[PDB]
Amino acid sequence: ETLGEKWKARLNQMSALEFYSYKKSGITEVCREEARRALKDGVATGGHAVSRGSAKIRWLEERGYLQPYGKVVDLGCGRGGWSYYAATIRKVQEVRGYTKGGPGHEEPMLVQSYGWNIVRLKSGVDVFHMAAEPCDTLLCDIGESSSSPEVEETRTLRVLSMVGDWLEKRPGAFCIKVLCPYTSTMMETMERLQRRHGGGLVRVPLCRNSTHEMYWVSGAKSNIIKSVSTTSQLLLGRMDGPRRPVKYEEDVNLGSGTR
Ligand SMILES: Nc1ncnc2c1ncn2[C@@H]1O[C@H](CSCC[C@H](N)C(=O)O)[C@@H](O)[C@H]1O
Ligand SMILES: [Mg+2]
Repeated sequence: ETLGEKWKARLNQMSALEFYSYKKSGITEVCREEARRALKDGVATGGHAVSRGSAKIRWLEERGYLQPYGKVVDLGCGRGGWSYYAATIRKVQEVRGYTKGGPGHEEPMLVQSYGWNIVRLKSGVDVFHMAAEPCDTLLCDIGESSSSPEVEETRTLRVLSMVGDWLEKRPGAFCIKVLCPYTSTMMETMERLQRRHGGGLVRVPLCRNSTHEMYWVSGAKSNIIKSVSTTSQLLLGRMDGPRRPVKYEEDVNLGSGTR
């Protein structure tokens, strides 16, 4: 039994009050109250991010874990937070977004932050059925939390199998969400993937404590077992400590205008 699997077992045993207290304890979060009201009014020129994903992907890029450029493919774009942030980067030529958009899923949102005119967001697209294309930056944020590790592991592996066909085209940069990296099989799978495509797993502090999600980014180089184990220790430690306040930060503002 791994530490992450122990974390998942402990998480499922929490009561509602225990879980919600632990979910945001000590995590970093961007303030989106201003963004929510502006978006609901239909404001598209205020620079607001359509979701908290823009801050997530910026945290990785600002620290040099990937440098988006060329043609960017955003698989599972949802509202489009990754695509809108990717559209503001120097060497990005265009951003192609795809998302399933089902009953519980998200539909693309149309805003006019900087570089909006080089973005195409398409809804109703299941990426498991579309053919892999060559690209320069491969983005994927797919994987849905579940109570059982078996479902999370299965969902993660299906994503990685689909992503492997895109990575065979060898994009220069990638950022792939790994919902469940904490099983021995998943650690083994990532090791083979890292040997073949490089990169490494990174834990973003904006992530909630209720998910073990890590991001496979081309710029990272750390060991996979150490990366997952260190993250599992952090999540386990926050369980047995008193509730720590949320570290709030200003949300990302992406400006306005065409490129
Ligand atoms: N098979 C699939 N094909 C395409 N999109 C999928 C998918 N399974 C899940 N998704 C979508 O992937 C999205 C992951 S949420 C990520 C949102 C985005 N990173 C942002 O910054 O806003 C969800 O909205 C979900 O609808
Ligand atoms: Mg979750």
